[PDB]
Amino acid sequence: KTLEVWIMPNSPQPAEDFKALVAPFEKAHGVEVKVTVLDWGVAWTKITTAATSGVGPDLTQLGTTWVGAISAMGVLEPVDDVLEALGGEKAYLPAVWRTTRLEGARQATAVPWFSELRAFYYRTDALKAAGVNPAEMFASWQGFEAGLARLKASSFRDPETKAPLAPLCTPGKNSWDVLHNAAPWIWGAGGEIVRQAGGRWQSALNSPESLEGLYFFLSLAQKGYVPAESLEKNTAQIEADFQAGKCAVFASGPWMIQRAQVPEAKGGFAERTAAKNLGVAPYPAGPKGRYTFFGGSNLALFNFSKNKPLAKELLKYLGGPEAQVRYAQMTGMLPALRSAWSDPSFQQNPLLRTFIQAAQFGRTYPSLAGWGGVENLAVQHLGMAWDLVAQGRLTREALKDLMDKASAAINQALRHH
Amino acid sequence: QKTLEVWIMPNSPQPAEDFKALVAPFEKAHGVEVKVTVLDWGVAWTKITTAATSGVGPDLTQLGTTWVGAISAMGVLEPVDDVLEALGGEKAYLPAVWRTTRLEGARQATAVPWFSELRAFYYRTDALKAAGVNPAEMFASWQGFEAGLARLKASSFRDPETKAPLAPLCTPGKNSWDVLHNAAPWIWGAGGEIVRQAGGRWQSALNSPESLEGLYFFLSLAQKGYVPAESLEKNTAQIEADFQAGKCAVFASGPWMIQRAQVPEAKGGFAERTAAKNLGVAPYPAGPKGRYTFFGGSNLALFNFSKNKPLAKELLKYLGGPEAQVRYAQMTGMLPALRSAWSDPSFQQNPLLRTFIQAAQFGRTYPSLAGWGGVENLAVQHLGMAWDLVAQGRLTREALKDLMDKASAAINQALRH
Ligand SMILES: OC[C@@H]1O[C@H](O)[C@H](O)[C@H](O)[C@@H]1O[C@@H]1O[C@H](CO)[C@@H](O[C@@H]2O[C@H](CO)[C@@H](O)[C@H](O)[C@H]2O)[C@H](O)[C@H]1O
Ligand SMILES: OC[C@H]1O[C@@H](O[C@H]2[C@H](O)[C@@H](O)[C@H](O[C@H]3[C@H](O)[C@@H](O)[C@@H](O)O[C@@H]3CO)O[C@@H]2CO)[C@H](O)[C@@H](O)[C@@H]1O
Ligand SMILES: [Cl-]
Ligand SMILES: [Cl-]
Ligand SMILES: [Cl-]
Ligand code: NA
Ligand code: NA
Repeated sequence: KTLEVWIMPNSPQPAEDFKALVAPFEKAHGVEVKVTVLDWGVAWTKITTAATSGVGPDLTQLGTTWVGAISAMGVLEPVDDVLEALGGEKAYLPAVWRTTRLEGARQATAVPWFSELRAFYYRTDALKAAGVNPAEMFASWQGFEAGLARLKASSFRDPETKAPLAPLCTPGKNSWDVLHNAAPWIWGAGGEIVRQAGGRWQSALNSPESLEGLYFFLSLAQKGYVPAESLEKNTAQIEADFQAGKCAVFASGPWMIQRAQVPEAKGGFAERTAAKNLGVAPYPAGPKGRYTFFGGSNLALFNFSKNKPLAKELLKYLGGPEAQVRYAQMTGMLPALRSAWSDPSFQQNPLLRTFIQAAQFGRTYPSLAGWGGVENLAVQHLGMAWDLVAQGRLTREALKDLMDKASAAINQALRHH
Repeated sequence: QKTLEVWIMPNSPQPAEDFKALVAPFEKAHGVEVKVTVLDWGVAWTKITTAATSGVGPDLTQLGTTWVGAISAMGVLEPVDDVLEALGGEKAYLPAVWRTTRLEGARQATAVPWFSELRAFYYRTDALKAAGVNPAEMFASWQGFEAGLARLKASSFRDPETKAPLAPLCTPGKNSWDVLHNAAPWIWGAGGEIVRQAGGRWQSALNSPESLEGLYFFLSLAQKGYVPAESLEKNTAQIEADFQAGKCAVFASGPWMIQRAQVPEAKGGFAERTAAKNLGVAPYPAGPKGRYTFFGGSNLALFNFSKNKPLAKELLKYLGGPEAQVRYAQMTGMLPALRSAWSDPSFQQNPLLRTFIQAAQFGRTYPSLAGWGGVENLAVQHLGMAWDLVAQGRLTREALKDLMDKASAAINQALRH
């Protein structure tokens, strides 16, 4: 008797780590859990195709921002019973509890698996040589720009590369992170990705404060703090650039702390200079508030599964205290189950404590039926904003026109695919 | 106790597991554990160059054929003339494959051929039949190719699973090395080239009249609405996933997709999908100056800082030899690099693969130059910006020329470095 699970690359050896996580469940129940790893860039295509075709795994990993969109298609088995078995609404942060369902829905369609939120990694060696105080650089937008300017002027060279470091690396194309990396600047300026306007969600990417935030962020590339090359790269490539010692600063989740402690052979970067000179700081406060992206992933059961009782036992296992701590140790993500955040393993990790204590500023998108389509279009149009910088064509007016077109396309996507 | 570390790219549906099965017989004969690390193609250049500059990495790495010169020129690869001699020397290989064993003009081979691949068009047999397109006409010539795309665009055919129309052609517009490899046959078919020898040096020819004429024809297919806007922000993996999901009638790929079509989703294929039961292959059409396709593959290279060179060379002889050659080509859907391994029935009896074997007559490679990794990164970056001109409605002959002038200045720095 057999289960199929789809996962995304959450750990350095994703399939191997997942098989080690579930080995105790397989021995307790005498069942094989098969796992298939889907890269984040293809995960939306494969999960939507399973949903429309009626053919797929028993369980899939679902990014928190996609839970509503797949739930709206009527293909997910309700999992209120599993959530109750794990201690109900009180066993979770309210933010995590909202990701268990499409907004407004009666029944939970996803079990919280892990949480993640964004902050700035920085080269402790690079900022000290530039004379940049991290606490000041990451406190405000003025501090953040002032720090990048000192990093740009610095004569510091990576000991291994013997070359200067880009002050800031950020992916300009492909990745969902093109949206998640823009969102804190939009939010900090008092903007948002979407707003409710008389019963209906619509794009707010072209609101005055959304344009102010987005323009500040884009203007960092325009000022030469982000290298032109970075504007054509995706998250994986920017990550690799940081590990290789080529960027002083970059935004990521808590998984990089875990990657920093594991050799290249096992998918980490423990051998690199960047791993030995690693700091973390939260997103700076904008003029209207202080925000970072908060998300993570849940687990969802397809209602066409031929193994629903067994699949629910797997959900209860993976969502429960033991598996929560073990998978968070293997991945460097945060447990989704509130109680596991206290575990000593997490408490005593200095860089991880910075992530945990930055949760205070965590914000996520509303859980809407349109949302996978919104992320695809957002990533495409923000990709074109980064192009305006690459081309030396970034003005207030060209960004406004571009986000008007993004907003028209997003409004379509909130209505239908 | 004896250990080897090997870096590979994702050549097969379950890359690490397939490689471990490939090397099991070697591990049992020699009492050695081979550890494999899988590097996505998008980060492979950064990781391999960082291993080269730092002097820390694996014993063996997979190297794309087009990178063998570039890593060799960094002084970091072990000569492997002894291994190539043991596998039968120059006569055991196609001349095009033998040129990928070394930096142009080098006395010593620095890589062992592992597998070969070349590009052709997959097409939906059902979509072309419904549109009234004769594949022999569509894939004969540039005019026939555009005429076929026009019928596909007009067709009222809908995918049985998606219930939606198919884009006539999908092609990746960003990130992937394939952005270059996909443009090369149009450049070559117009009588252009990526580089040329002038003043006793290699330089960009991407801004020659014929190179611009082939690139312009290619980009004009998106301008004419035969390629969806969405595709122009996607990488290879996402375009492949779109084809498997039933969203594209035509796309350019290698022979590995034949293998993926025969394996369920759970094992990394698409056997469940309509496209898998409606799969045709046709060669690149002849351009005005003749018929060309991209011919590449991957070789295996030994870092000259390896602590295990005798044992690593025994693994190279194994992986390069007749048994392992057929086995890995069966598991990946590539072609063996060793000419003699082409006789196996897995290749000779495969009717879609016959189309690739026949396309090898028109196969063309890039010169094995110092600096080629830089050329590909810069080509992909600038060709990414050419696809952006289409997305922005700014594609003109003079805008393409100005952009390829910028590409050519950047490329010439990389070839001189
Ligand atoms: O994401 C990997 C892709 O997924 C498919 O299902 C297959 O696994 C396949 O490997 C595919 O990626 C493309 O694979 C080809 C062949 O390995 C790559 O082509 C090589 O590119 C190198 C770098 O430019 C060249 O040196 C070499 O000659 C080519 O064979 C291509 O880059 C992948 O995107
Ligand atoms: O928007 C979809 C989904 O995104 C989730 O974040 C993902 C990012 O999309 C992804 O790019 C990032 O990828 C890294 C991976 O987890 C690590 O193993 C790393 O080493 O490799 C990848 C980068 O190359 O992961 C995050 C976290 O899973 C959001 O969490 C989610 O809310 C949202 O729905
Ligand atoms: Cl929002
Ligand atoms: Cl694997
Ligand atoms: Cl060429
Ligand atoms: Na693995
Ligand atoms: Na699919």
